[PDB]
Amino acid sequence: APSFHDKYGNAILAGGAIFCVSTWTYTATQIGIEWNMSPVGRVTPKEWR
Amino acid sequence: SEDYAFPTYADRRDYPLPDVAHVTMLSASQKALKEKEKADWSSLSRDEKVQLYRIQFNESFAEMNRGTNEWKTVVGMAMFFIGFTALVLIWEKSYVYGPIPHTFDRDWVAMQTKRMLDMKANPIQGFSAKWDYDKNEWK
Amino acid sequence: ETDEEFDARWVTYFNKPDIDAWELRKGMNTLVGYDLVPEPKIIDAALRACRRLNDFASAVRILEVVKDKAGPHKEIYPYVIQELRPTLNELGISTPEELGLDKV
Amino acid sequence: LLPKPQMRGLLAKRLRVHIAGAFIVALGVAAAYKFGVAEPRKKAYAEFYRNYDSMKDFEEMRKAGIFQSAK
Amino acid sequence: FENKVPEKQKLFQEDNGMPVHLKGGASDALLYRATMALTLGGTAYAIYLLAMAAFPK
Amino acid sequence: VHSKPAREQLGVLDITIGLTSCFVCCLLPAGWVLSHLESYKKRE
Amino acid sequence: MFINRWLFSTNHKDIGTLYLLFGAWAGMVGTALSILIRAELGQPGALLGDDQIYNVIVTAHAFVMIFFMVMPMMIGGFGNWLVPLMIGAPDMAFPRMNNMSFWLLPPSFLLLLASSMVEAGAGTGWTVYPPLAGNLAHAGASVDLTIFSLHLAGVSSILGAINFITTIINMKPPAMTQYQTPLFVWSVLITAVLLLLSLPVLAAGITMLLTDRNLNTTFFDPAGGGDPILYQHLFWFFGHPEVYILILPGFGIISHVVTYYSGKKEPFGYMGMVWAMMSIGFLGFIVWAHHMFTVGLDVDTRAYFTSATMIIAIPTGVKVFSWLATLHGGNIKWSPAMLWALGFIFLFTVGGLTGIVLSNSSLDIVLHDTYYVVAHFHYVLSMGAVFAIMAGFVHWFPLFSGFTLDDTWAKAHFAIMFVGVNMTFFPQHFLGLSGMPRRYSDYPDAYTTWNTVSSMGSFISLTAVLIMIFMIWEAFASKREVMSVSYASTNLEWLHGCPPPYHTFEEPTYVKVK
Amino acid sequence: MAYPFQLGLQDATSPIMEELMNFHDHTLMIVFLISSLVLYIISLMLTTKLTHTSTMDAQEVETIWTILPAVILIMIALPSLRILYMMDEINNPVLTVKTMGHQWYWSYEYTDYEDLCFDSYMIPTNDLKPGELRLLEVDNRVVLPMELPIRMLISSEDVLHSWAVPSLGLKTDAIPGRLNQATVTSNRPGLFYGQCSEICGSNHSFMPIVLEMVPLKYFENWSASMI
Amino acid sequence: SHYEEGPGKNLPFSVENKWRLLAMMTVYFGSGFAAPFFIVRHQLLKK
Ligand code: HEA
Ligand code: HEA
Ligand SMILES: [Cu+2]
Ligand SMILES: [Mg+2]
Ligand code: NA
Repeated sequence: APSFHDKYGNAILAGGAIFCVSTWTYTATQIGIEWNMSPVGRVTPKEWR
Repeated sequence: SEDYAFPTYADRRDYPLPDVAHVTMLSASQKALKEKEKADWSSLSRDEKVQLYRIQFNESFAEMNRGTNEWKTVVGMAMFFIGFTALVLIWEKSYVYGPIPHTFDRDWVAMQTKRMLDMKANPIQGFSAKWDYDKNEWK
Repeated sequence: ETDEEFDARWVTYFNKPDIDAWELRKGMNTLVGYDLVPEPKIIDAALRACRRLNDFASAVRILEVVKDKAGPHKEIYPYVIQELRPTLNELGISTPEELGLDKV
Repeated sequence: LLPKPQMRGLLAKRLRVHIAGAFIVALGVAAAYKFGVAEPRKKAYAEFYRNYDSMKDFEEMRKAGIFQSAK
Repeated sequence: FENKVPEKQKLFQEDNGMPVHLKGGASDALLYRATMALTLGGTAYAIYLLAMAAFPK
Repeated sequence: VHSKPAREQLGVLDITIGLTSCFVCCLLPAGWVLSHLESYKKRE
Repeated sequence: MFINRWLFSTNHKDIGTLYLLFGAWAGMVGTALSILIRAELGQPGALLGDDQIYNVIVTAHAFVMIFFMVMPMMIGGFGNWLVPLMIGAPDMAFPRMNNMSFWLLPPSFLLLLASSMVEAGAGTGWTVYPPLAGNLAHAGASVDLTIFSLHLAGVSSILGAINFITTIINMKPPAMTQYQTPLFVWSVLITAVLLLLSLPVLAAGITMLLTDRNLNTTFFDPAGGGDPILYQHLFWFFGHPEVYILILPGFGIISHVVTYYSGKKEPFGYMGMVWAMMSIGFLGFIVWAHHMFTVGLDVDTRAYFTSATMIIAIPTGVKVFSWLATLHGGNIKWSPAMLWALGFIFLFTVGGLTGIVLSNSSLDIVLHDTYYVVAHFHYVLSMGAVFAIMAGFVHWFPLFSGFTLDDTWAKAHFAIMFVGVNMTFFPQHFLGLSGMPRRYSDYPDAYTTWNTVSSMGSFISLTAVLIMIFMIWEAFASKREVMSVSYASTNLEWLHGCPPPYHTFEEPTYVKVK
Repeated sequence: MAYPFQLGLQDATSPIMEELMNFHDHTLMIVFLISSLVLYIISLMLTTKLTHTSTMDAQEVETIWTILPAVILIMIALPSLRILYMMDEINNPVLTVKTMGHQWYWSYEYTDYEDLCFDSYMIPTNDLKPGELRLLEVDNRVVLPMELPIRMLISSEDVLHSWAVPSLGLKTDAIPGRLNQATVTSNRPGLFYGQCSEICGSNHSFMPIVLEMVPLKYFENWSASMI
Repeated sequence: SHYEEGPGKNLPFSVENKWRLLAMMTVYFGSGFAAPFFIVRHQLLKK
């Protein structure tokens, strides 16, 4: 209470953690940037000419 | 003016005893306190002792070596502004970046994988070593 | 740089009779600078000097800085206070643990 | 009655045991990298170039009609 | 030729308030205005020529 | 280094304005150019 | 009053003020160029079109970040503030050419801006390797504008180096041994000496190139018996001394902030510190061809150059171990300057070791001009010299303006920029080992993922730049003063007021007779 | 050919690359040794609590702090000179191939008998036939035989280039009027991909290197089939 | 004395008005960050 970091410190901790993980998951997954995943194990090789 | 030139009060474990006291003004109560300090050493009690320590030194060792929550304020602020950076990245994909080259299509990626498996690209441990060439699957 | 003569020169510099506040503080600070938890004889001489110089606060600051210099292992301060048991009740000085600055 | 603990060179003894710790964990990290990836790569080369046949590899590359040297 | 240093040594130690680059008289002030009027005018003419190189017709 | 109290302390609103103020005009120019690069691209 | 005090300045405090302003502006320009480069390199494809304009962007990035940011920030700026206050001098030895060198810098930046204006562009890089910069590949004036900007910056650096050497070895108090000055003075002294011995080398090289283009001569034209390898030799005889210029005041600043906030009254091994500084200064001139391992030199010459590069590696390690030793035994005050110093120690360590991995010669025959080199010099420069600049900046700011910094927000800046530069600069190890070369506006599919990660981290670093400029505003707006400064007994600069007045050391220091 | 999520080098094909990667992980275990050491020392003095601000003794630890990193650097430097000697070994030049970096492309010359010079251009993204790699493919590949030490005489026409195939392990600057010699060997046939590594105008990113190595009989079959 | 000294008085810009200071820092750093973007748009128009 007397210093700024006693309870507002935990508040900024929780807000930053939630804000960070939510926005990073949003930008990594739901937008549509491709990470160019490692093609081992996940894709079967279609035949090329 | 003269504050930088004069010796100044400070508190650290490096320099435990500063040249100047914590307080400079002396009240009548503090003058009487110094009189009883000059008086008998077994006749001064707990609250006079603690106020003498308070007027000589500002912060005690146990209350200045404490672990306070500024560090978690730092890491929270850092996560906040990295989240704002992620917002800038959302904008930076939504606006400046246009179409992507067609070589990244799923069928094109699969045929590229088949081609560089037929070439046996770096097949000792890198990429083609994890593909079974007889069973037509991976490892 | 032998330890016994180190102790002897420190104790005689501390119990020199015309000791003053500035040189007392200088001696305490440059002994704190050493990598050495001070001898209870050295702390005894410092308490005698603060007796001559009339400073409860300097005496209990010496006690608090040897507490800090004890470090992660707590067994040093009961040891030094059980050698300085007669001089603490002889000089009327109260331990910082007694007079309540360890807790906040 | 408490006995006399270590009073001389506390940080000296801590520094000695901790630089011994520094050396052993440094060789531990180096040996971790070694036993993890250095010799497994060498064993991969040994297996590949013991079982390797260049003409067989070229023919199974050539079988799909890819090089313009061999059509 | 005559030693005119000590008489010019009296015209510069006068604590009249002018800085060292202006104590000599009206010739120095005229020359300092002249070197201001062609350096700043030259710099303004320089950035115009660079802009004319930057933007074709 | 001990510091004297702020002569002109900034309020919650002042900090808000300060942070945004620059971010705004320190990224606005960037956004404009990057966002319209394709137009700019038009030789027209 | 304004034009008398600031445009015609003759005192080193305001000269360093205007250095700091110009260095901040150049840092802004270089940050914008880096963000544009990463805008290329965050998504595959021609966002701009041709890569010639991208090469212009990277050339401006290199020139602005080296010559207009780092040297005016710590060599000009911090030196001009500190070293008269460090050695007790009332002013610099030749403040009139100090002011000349300062006001020489914005014409160099303006000539580089005009080079960017010219439609040919400076598509060469930091290296201005002919015949790319000749009349055939670059039929324009932009590279001539860059060469003249190098002339302006070079003569400014020569004048500043002369002034710094004269001030250091002349106007210390006469009873002082030269081996008794604070280590930033020694660092900037060796810096100014190497500037003096390496800046005429760039002058010779770029006059050679300018004469090669404009006057029909054949210094680097293969059709006239010349050779570009001569320009490479001259430019790297410049170049490695110049990167040691960009690192030595970093050594001094980090040593000072460590010995300040670590509680030690003296750094460990002062003689070893000064010996290591002079040793890397001496060996900085005979290792210039470690950038030359793939050009086609003689093989015994390559062996000598890599061996001498190990010989320059050893005393820097002595310097690093002396930093760890002076960190040992002291109570650590958790000011942000220690956070910058510790970041400098670890990141400079890994960058120098990356430099050693390059320094093995055949490893450059596999690894020359890839992004492994990019990772090396961005570790050791883009956050080595940058973190040292930050440490000195957040340290001496109460001395520079009178207003302190709030530790929570300042550490927030430190943490975000540390994370951003690590995320930016750690993937180029994999980018270089996987084998993509420099100066590419688009990258293959293997490098896509790490390039995207690096660009995202670069945007994190941009957000850190925003929080820094907001923090400068917040300090200048809150205007909380300095109550007291510790360790002014050992640090001479802090005892003459925060900030020191216009006329300092009007009464000379009484140095002990011994 | 580089694969996504790659942390080390493209795997070895040449024996010189085999010793390069062996020495490379030697240097990596050395740097990891030093990095872990400095990490534990930094963590030690940030995790400590005791104080020593007295006169510190200086002339006791710089002796070991000078001699043992000297041992580390000399054991780093000795295999570097060993590999340099491996490139200093004599040649068995079954073929001589000359590369001539032209403005934004390459030209490769086989001139030992029946002089032929072909042009390595750049294939575009829209003209990429299905299944290929982007920014790497060339319509005219560079044909070599396997298992043979071949001379590589490397120069450039009007601007500096840098012939760099990282998989096989070659990188030399193509300089006008100065052709460098590179010993190309391998152990496998197939395609190998590399880039230009020196800035050379408005298509610097658009100069790749493709090398296909196959049995000698197919090599002269190719060389006869063109002409 | 001859020049005014004190905290904030050794800067070439005024400090007393924090909003005016914010405006001048905003336009200063905005021009600094906007110069290369106007370079790239000027070259895109030129090309
Ligand atoms: C801050 C500037 C700076 C600094 C200090 C350095 C320092 C070093 N640099 Fe670098 N360098 C650059 C800036 C810098 N460099 C730039 C800007 C380029 C590219 C320019 C261009 O291409 O345009 C470059 C390029 C460059 C190359 C070119 C690679 C190529 O293109 O083929 C090489 C290779 O030898 C190299 C090597 C080194 C070495 C060996 C050091 C050493 O001085 C580092 C020493 C530091 C250490 C920390 C040593 C490690 C010691 C310890 C960790 C102590 C403990 C050790 C033991 C116990 C053994 N540098
Ligand atoms: C000082 C030197 C310096 C600095 C800081 C940087 C910083 C950065 N560099 Fe830079 N870079 C070079 C010097 C530097 N670089 C050189 C010399 C080259 C080679 C050019 C060539 O190939 O010819 C290069 C090349 C280079 C490339 C290669 C381009 C290519 O080959 O295609 C890339 C791309 O990722 C890159 C990225 C970055 C990034 C993302 C940053 C980020 O770290 C940017 C963030 C850093 C800062 C913002 C610095 C801090 C300064 C301030 C915050 C402002 C100062 C103001 C005050 C302190 C008040 N750099
Ligand atoms: Cu170098
Ligand atoms: Mg080159
Ligand atoms: Na791009």
